[PDB]
Amino acid sequence: EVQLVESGAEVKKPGSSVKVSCKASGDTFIRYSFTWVRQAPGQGLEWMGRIITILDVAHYAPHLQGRVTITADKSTSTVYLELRNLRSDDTAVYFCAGVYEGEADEGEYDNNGFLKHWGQGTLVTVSSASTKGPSVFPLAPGTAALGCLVKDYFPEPVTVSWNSGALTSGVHTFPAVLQSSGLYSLSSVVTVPSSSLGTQTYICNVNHKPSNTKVDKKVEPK
Amino acid sequence: EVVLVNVTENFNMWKNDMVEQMHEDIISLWDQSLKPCVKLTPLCVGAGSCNTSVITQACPKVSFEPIPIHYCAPAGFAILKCNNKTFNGTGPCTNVSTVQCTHGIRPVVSSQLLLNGSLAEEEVVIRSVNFTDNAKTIIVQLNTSVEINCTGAGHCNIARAKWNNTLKQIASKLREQFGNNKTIIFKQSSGGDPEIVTHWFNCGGEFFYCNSTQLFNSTWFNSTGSDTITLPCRIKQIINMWQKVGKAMYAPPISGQIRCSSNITGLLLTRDGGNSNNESEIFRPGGGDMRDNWRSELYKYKVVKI
Amino acid sequence: DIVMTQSPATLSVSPGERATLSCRASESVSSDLAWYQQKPGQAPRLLIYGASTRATGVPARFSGSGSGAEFTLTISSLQSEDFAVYYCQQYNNWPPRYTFGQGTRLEIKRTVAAPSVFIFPPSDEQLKSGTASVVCLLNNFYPREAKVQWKVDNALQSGNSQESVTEQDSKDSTYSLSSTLTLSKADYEKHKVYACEVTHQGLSSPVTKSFNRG
Amino acid sequence: KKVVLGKKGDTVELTCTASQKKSIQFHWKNSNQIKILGNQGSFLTKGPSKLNDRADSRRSLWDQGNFPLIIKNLKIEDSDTYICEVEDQKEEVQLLVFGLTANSDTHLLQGQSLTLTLESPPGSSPSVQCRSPRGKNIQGGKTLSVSQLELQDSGTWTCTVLQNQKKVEFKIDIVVLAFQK
Ligand SMILES: OC[C@H]1O[C@@](CO)(O[C@H]2O[C@H](CO)[C@@H](O)[C@H](O)[C@H]2O)[C@@H](O)[C@@H]1O
Ligand SMILES: *[C@@H]1O[C@H](CO)[C@@H](O)[C@H](O)[C@H]1NC(C)=O
Ligand SMILES: *[C@@H]1O[C@H](CO)[C@@H](O)[C@H](O)[C@H]1NC(C)=O
Ligand SMILES: *[C@@H]1O[C@H](CO)[C@@H](O)[C@H](O)[C@H]1NC(C)=O
Ligand SMILES: *[C@@H]1O[C@H](CO)[C@@H](O)[C@H](O)[C@H]1NC(C)=O
Ligand SMILES: *[C@@H]1O[C@H](CO)[C@@H](O)[C@H](O)[C@H]1NC(C)=O
Ligand SMILES: *[C@@H]1O[C@H](CO)[C@@H](O)[C@H](O)[C@H]1NC(C)=O
Ligand SMILES: *[C@@H]1O[C@H](CO)[C@@H](O)[C@H](O)[C@H]1NC(C)=O
Ligand SMILES: *[C@@H]1O[C@H](CO)[C@@H](O)[C@H](O)[C@H]1NC(C)=O
Ligand SMILES: *[C@@H]1O[C@H](CO)[C@@H](O)[C@H](O)[C@H]1NC(C)=O
Ligand SMILES: *[C@@H]1O[C@H](CO)[C@@H](O)[C@H](O)[C@H]1NC(C)=O
Ligand SMILES: *[C@@H]1O[C@H](CO)[C@@H](O)[C@H](O)[C@H]1NC(C)=O
Ligand SMILES: *[C@@H]1O[C@H](CO)[C@@H](O)[C@H](O)[C@H]1NC(C)=O
Ligand SMILES: *[C@@H]1O[C@H](CO)[C@@H](O)[C@H](O)[C@H]1NC(C)=O
Repeated sequence: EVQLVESGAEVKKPGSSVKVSCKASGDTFIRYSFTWVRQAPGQGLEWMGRIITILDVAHYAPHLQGRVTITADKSTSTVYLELRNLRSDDTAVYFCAGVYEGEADEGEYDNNGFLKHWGQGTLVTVSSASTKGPSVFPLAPGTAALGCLVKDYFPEPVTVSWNSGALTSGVHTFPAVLQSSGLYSLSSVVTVPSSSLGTQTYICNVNHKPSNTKVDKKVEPK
Repeated sequence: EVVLVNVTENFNMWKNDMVEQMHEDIISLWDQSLKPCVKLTPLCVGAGSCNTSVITQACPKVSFEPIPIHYCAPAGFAILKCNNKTFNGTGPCTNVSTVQCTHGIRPVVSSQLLLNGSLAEEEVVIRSVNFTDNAKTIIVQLNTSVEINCTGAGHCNIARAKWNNTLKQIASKLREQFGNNKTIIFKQSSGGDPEIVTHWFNCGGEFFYCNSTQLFNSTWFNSTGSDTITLPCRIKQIINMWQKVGKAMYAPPISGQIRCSSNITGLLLTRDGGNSNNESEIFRPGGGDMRDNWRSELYKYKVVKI
Repeated sequence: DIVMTQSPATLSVSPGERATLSCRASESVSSDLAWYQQKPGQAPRLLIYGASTRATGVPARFSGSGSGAEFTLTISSLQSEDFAVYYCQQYNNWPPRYTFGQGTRLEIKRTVAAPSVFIFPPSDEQLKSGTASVVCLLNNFYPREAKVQWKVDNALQSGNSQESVTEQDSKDSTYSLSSTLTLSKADYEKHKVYACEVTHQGLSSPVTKSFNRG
Repeated sequence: KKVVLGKKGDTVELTCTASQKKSIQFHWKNSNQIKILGNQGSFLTKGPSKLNDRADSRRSLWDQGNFPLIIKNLKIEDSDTYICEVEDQKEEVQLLVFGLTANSDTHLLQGQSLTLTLESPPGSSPSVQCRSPRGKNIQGGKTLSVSQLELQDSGTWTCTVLQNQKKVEFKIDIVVLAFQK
């Protein structure tokens, strides 16, 4: 059994290149083949290519040929994906995956095309936008609804809690939408008893790590 | 075909252009016949960086059954044949014939054991370009074939009594060559590539790697087992190329019933040698250069200008 | 280019009942077919390969069948943890040009629940920055299908709103939706009444929530 | 009379070049005619020598007429004369393997002694010169000793072994401890 740990999130301008990595631990590296698969937000899985590690030979998807290179470093048990000439539509989560092929060092090779072991995924955002933290505005309120609008940030992700983690029941933090400005926006809402307004205070905590930004917004009744 | 009365002709099986010709022909055969999914060949001609040539292609699972080849005279030449039943392959042949073509030769690619070939008509024969040189291969020609039955289920069988009788005959010929006071010892391959360390061959399109330790583990003319010998084998997908330096990858088997039986008609051996005034000789299975396979059949033929 | 097609796009199944998922190939892929499970935010998980072989750790209730160009994933009795997106993958060709279906989303089938609708006017802080976002919230409804229309002074709006929907709730199996109308401060102050109109199977008649600016 | 020096534990590459850029039959033997390694067509063979599991070639060079003998994890007893026989010609190379060790892997005190011992093959008579970080030079044959270490001798020592005109270099790290008065 191999564990696949990928490198961190990347943010790139269109036209740039990116190199993401995947450390394989726990078994014999050269008895595995490795594959890269990506997933655009809201979309399905797309096969990018696969490297036969023992042979050091990689094969790629046609629509990708030319600008993708998959390599493996046997000495550090690391697999690499390089994507060149990046386009905004290359924005996706990139997964490294792998499968046992048999005793490859003894010439046994099944050439398996399915994928048993998967990395945690690496977000690659390709956009003309520059990094910036969100503006957080109040959504003022038997049961009442209230919340925070988290607006105009880049890139993903942003994380939201209520009352520093003390409040989770009734909370809905919506997936972000991409605005025509190239910046993201989302809302987090929560429903509480209406008798709890004016006595119980509600603060939404917003964290945007890419911009090192943290904001707390007290949302008051009116 | 036509015996040449009162003609003496020199042969040299080790310098025979029919061997080279057959070699290039078998390489070509394998190109159109047994295609791998991937092949790698090195290219380090430059002053620095290497540049492995990689080819990926369709690799259909096909059967592979060697068919006899007949070599006839190439334009401008004639084929001469030595008729002496016990000819060592190098020297004057007093009984020589002209022939239209060679006999039918199955181009079996294998290491260690020569399969489906021609038997010696009289006694077992051993041939080397230099017996005194420990690095030169000894080609053994049996006078009785020994059956080897192999299966994709992971083993080959040989009758122990037949193999024992075979070794005794070979050892007798070896001590006649290296000294009648010598103990003759057979040991396993001392190492190298898998295709060379094991008895390597192809059966039903698949490449077999049979551990031959049990065939080569005996001592002869020293002092005063089980019915069948069972060799454990492996079918492999990643193969070192015999045609040139490189690697080829093939797809896994599709048949659950891969069976073949061959006749062992000869062997490729090497002698250990070295500075050891201990009266005993050690021989190990060898092979790998397929020109030696072709020589085992072509030793009696020669092409000449007419 | 082998195209993999899955049907249906969404499958709604009552807890503990059977689910059958379909995968078709545009040509024969023999038995070189794998099935994956993916939950939101996570990597895919291999369930079946070789068309019918369960991967290690996969419960017996998952079963793959078929060969050639038509395949089936069957889950004999849906557990809470089986609701997810399912993808099929072909790996028959050489040179490899492996492809995935576009997935089948398996969701929990429950009774109809009408949304509670809430409308939020823009904050004074945002109006100061020069823009106005009006938020319409549909909370805890089923099924996922809902229609939201923005009307400003009874003028049906288009091109100036964006929608977002939560994942199905792990406790009550409902969905929530937000619709956000965005206009400049200037355009915002040019109109009086701001309304969102909600159409849903759980409602007898379109529900409208509104406020007058100022 | 081509000589090559090697270090204990290192890898050495003994070269063999044919007249044409083509892969042909080659074989390496030692002085006692024991087969080390060679080829059979495009396959590698290894002989019954004591180098077996530490000997290799580089087949990516064969098509280029280069047939090297690579020996890894060198041992002193690997010292021998090696012969590459290729196209009826024999190219001979003498390998000498050396080892240098400090008499303690422990941290030494100021004023204490350091003794370096050279491991050499039978028959060889090498000269050794070593230099400490401060410039302290010692010379000798088999063993070299410094009577009293200075604090300034702490660090990498560089020792050069001279044999048959050729030289080989050893770096040895020596710790000499400081102390508060
Ligand atoms: O390489 C594109 C190729 O992949 C497929 C399915 O394997 O579609 C994938 O890529 C699309 C574009 O990125 C995604 O929208 C889709 O969700 C993903 O599966 C094929 O449709 C296409 O030929
Ligand atoms: C052939 O052999 C015979 C038999 O002795 C001999 O008389 C003759 O000289 C030889 N020469 C030819 C060409 O017949
Ligand atoms: C390596 O060989 C290929 C084969 O033609 C060639 O295209 C390439 O330029 C060579 N060198 C480099 C730059 O990798
Ligand atoms: C020469 O070989 C032939 C086989 O063609 C054989 O019949 C004959 O005995 C040999 N020559 C003589 C006269 O012995
Ligand atoms: C091969 O046999 C011939 C007799 O025809 C003999 O002259 C030669 O010496 C033999 N080969 C050897 C061992 O040199
Ligand atoms: C083979 O030929 C040699 C001479 O070349 C001859 O003396 C000998 O009798 C022949 N061998 C046999 C066994 O026929
Ligand atoms: C095979 O040759 C051996 C000598 O090597 C001999 O003793 C035996 O009689 C021969 N067997 C046959 C069947 O000719
Ligand atoms: C045969 O091999 C021996 C041992 O290596 C060698 O000394 C001799 O030169 C070789 N004979 C010929 C003719 O090459
Ligand atoms: C191999 O098979 C043949 C029949 O095909 C049989 O006659 C022979 O006894 C077998 N030999 C073995 C198992 O050694
Ligand atoms: C073959 O089998 C023998 C006996 O078990 C074993 O000692 C030897 O290492 C094997 N050789 C191989 C793996 O080629
Ligand atoms: C070789 O055979 C002998 C008996 O002839 C046996 O005792 C020994 O175990 C065998 N050794 C190997 C290498 O298998
Ligand atoms: C032949 O092999 C048998 C095993 O089948 C063995 O016991 C016997 O010693 C051998 N016979 C000899 C030494 O000629
Ligand atoms: C091998 O030779 C024996 C005896 O001549 C024969 O009966 C058998 O059919 C041959 N086997 C094969 C597979 O050619
Ligand atoms: C030898 O011939 C037999 C019978 O035709 C065949 O089954 C077998 O494949 C051949 N052996 C090899 C290695 O070609």
